Amino acid sequence: QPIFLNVLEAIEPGVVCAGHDNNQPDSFAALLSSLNELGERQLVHVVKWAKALPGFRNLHVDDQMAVIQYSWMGLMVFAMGWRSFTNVNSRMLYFAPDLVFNEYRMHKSRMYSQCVRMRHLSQEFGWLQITPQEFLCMKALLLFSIIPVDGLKNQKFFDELRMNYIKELDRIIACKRKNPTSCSRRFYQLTKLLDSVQPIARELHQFTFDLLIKSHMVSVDFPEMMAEIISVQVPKILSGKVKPIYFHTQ
Ligand SMILES: Cc1ccc(OCCn2c(SCCOc3ccccc3)nc3ccccc32)cc1
Ligand SMILES: C[C@]12CC[C@H]3[C@@H](CCC4=CC(=O)CC[C@@]43C)[C@@H]1CC[C@@H]2O
Repeated sequence: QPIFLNVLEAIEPGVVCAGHDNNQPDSFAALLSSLNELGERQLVHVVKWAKALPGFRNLHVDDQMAVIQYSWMGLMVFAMGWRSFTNVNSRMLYFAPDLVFNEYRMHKSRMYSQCVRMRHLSQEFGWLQITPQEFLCMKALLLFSIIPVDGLKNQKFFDELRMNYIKELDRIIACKRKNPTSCSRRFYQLTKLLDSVQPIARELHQFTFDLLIKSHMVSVDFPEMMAEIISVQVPKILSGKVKPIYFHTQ
């Protein structure tokens, strides 16, 4: 009996509703103000998920908040890619049961090319045959995939933590196979998939940052925590002070 997977599966967040009035015409301001609200709500869930992760309260308290606040985009995109694959066979974007994106909403949001990228990512889940155990490990692993170039308050704890999640992923892959190249292939595949979440998250950091700057001119609302994170933390990523941790060089 695997204690690590039990935990990952126990703490997985439920459904989060976007609060969207689907009875509105699909306007830009309204799709975007709703996505923002989805962001702010999902944040609360990510925090409590992250805090109930194995080894996590180990990290220094400020590092705990830092790594949540750099990594959120990556996490939410990956999950949403999954929700999309499990429900709507990847065909649309399952932001929340009350906020699914069709083509038309992908154009109206004005972030059409990002949505296409998110859709693709979503499809990889099918193409690779990602099991729910792989999904869960990879997603938790994503929490420790982006950090300040000049390290964290307790970087050693962090590096140990991350190493452990990597080895746990290797475990979920390997406790079921036989032939030799099989487990190499697969691990290569997942490290590549995990890597590819980063340029997408980066496109979306740019996007939302831009939006926030021009939100008064455009009637898009940003909730308190989303405002703050996007103006304090995202800029550290955009300017290159915080950076992802790739497995492979691009
Ligand atoms: C809530 C809780 C309880 C016990 C914990 O023990 C730490 C275990 N741990 C760790 S160790 C974190 C490294 O930092 C430390 C902290 C204290 C002493 C030595 C190293 N990495 C893990 C990866 C997967 C699963 C568990 C992992 C962590 C959180
Ligand atoms: C950041 C953002 C609001 C929050 C969105 C984000 C797109 C990706 C995303 C996926 C989710 O499943 C929840 C909300 C988030 C995190 C949106 C892109 C522009 C908008 O400002």
